[PDB]
Amino acid sequence: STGSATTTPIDSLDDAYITPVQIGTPAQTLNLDFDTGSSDLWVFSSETTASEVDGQTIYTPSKSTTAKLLSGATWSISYGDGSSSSGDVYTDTVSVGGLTVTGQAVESAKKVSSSFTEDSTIDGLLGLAFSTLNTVSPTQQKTFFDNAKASLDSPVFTADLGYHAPGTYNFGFIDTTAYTGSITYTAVSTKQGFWEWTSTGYAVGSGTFKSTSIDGIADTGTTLLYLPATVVSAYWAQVSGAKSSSSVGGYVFPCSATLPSFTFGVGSARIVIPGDYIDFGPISTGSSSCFGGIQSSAGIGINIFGDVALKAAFVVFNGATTPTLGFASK
Repeated sequence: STGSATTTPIDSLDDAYITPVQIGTPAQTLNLDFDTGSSDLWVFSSETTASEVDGQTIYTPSKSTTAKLLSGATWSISYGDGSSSSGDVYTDTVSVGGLTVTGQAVESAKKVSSSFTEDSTIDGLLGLAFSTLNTVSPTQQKTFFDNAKASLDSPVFTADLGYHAPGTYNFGFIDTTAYTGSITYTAVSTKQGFWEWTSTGYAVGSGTFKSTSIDGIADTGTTLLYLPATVVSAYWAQVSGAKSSSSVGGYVFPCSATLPSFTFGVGSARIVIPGDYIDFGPISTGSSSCFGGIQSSAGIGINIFGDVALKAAFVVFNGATTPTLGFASK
């Protein structure tokens, strides 16, 4: 089997991407944030505290003939950005782009933090990291991909995120028309439960490539590119007037700037992030200070190849017995 679903930016900045997901019988379609940095499929629901719902579409398990309470199971998750959610668990039928999993754990939120409430466009998350990170207790549950894997034509999914435009998540096949050149594969460590890999270096604009190992995670659920302070300083030093602002919470730059590109290495291959992908616009409405899309990972504890990086590539998440990651230009 295979599946193919379009993923759409939630706003004009590509802050996140939503993908429609069919849950239950008859189908209830919710727009979920596919997150390769976590491993829970959770949704706004009829059980979510009413004051914490503001415009989201909810899953109502009592209206699904295939929903079953997973008795005694609870979940609770905290994300790197400080947001969180928790609740109980149902199993139900879940389909993405024509690919169906029966008995998928659907984690129903009883509580969500303010960031989730305030984002009316995201109805929940669909985790695509390794199932070892799943938070369901006392019986850990499998991700949608893990459940689907054996049925897939090939044990892979691909992320093809757009810049200010829709893109695609495919399951079970590699669309050879969706990228240019060849795909370069690189080793993955699953030791922390992430799609963790080592970039071979970077360049800023038309500058020389610096060969240096940068360990980090491929994370579709993180907006920006978070890299070591040395690398980030080298980038922003090429933008007149750019500075790190503790009050704003990272590097800012004059909105009048033309940003240089940023290149990262994948083995001997190179992925180029155009300068425009690094512009996250005014820090507040009307401001001439703009927020940068490359930020320091210092104090996160891990480097994160978030959407800024991933949307410059066609990315293969290869879930074979020994997982690997592939990157191609597009």
